Amino acid sequence: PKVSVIMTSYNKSDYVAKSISSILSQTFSDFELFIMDDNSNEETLNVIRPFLNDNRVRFYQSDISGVKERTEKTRYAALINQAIEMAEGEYITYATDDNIYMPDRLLKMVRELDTHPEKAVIYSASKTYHLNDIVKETVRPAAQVTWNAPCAIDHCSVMHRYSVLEKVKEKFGSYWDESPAFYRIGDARFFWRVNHFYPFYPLDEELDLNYITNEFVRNLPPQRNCRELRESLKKLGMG
Ligand SMILES: Cc1cn([C@H]2C[C@H](O)[C@@H](COP(=O)(O)OP(=O)(O)O)O2)c(=O)[nH]c1=O
Ligand SMILES: [Mg+2]
Ligand SMILES: [Mg+2]
Repeated sequence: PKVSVIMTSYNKSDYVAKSISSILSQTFSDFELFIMDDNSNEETLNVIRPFLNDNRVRFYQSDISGVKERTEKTRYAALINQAIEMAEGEYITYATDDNIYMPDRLLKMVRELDTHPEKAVIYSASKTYHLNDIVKETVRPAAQVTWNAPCAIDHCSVMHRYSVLEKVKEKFGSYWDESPAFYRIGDARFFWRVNHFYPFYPLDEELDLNYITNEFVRNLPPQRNCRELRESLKKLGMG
């Protein structure tokens, strides 16, 4: 397939079907969908079950269990890295179990990369709907080419060439960073690595949406943050 879509899943039984269905109904159909479930509860697994009948879906479930294992690494990064190693697509893209793809997301993003060989990473605008019906509507625009993506661009808003992964792994030893010090902002850290080599090209359309209204947290290491990443890129001076 042209595109590999990598989705991570963990215990969002009330949202995951909408997410998966939004991917499977894309107008561009030439993709494989990795559903990397991190050993979710019964309810979640049962909502995911019927989707496994679509031949484009590649389902993998970890054996992760307990607070030690859940905090040993940034789980979704470990899962993404695993998917990346099995991927066949020329273009890579990400999804989560509570994010919805708009129907023409893949078509448009594929077309942008097919049409501009000079662009290696692209990003779209993203929208969030607040519920309480709708009360608030937020949009994260994509108006400029950026060498400083961390914390300005989300997980589910990007698509890139497989070749980018090559570069990143050559310099850093892995694709995404599994260190649990980057648990809250794993996508930002991956973007930080990419931004050592590639800028992010905008596609000014809203192509993904989010709907919104402890022993785990207490067992992570101290969490590094955005400023730290952004400041480090600002240095460097790639743009
Ligand atoms: C906590 C956890 C999350 N995940 C996945 C679920 C999500 O797809 C992804 C991001 O988690 P999520 O909790 O949705 O992050 P955010 O706070 O930004 O909404 O990580 C795992 O795969 N394993 C885990 O142990
Ligand atoms: Mg979320
Ligand atoms: Mg986030």
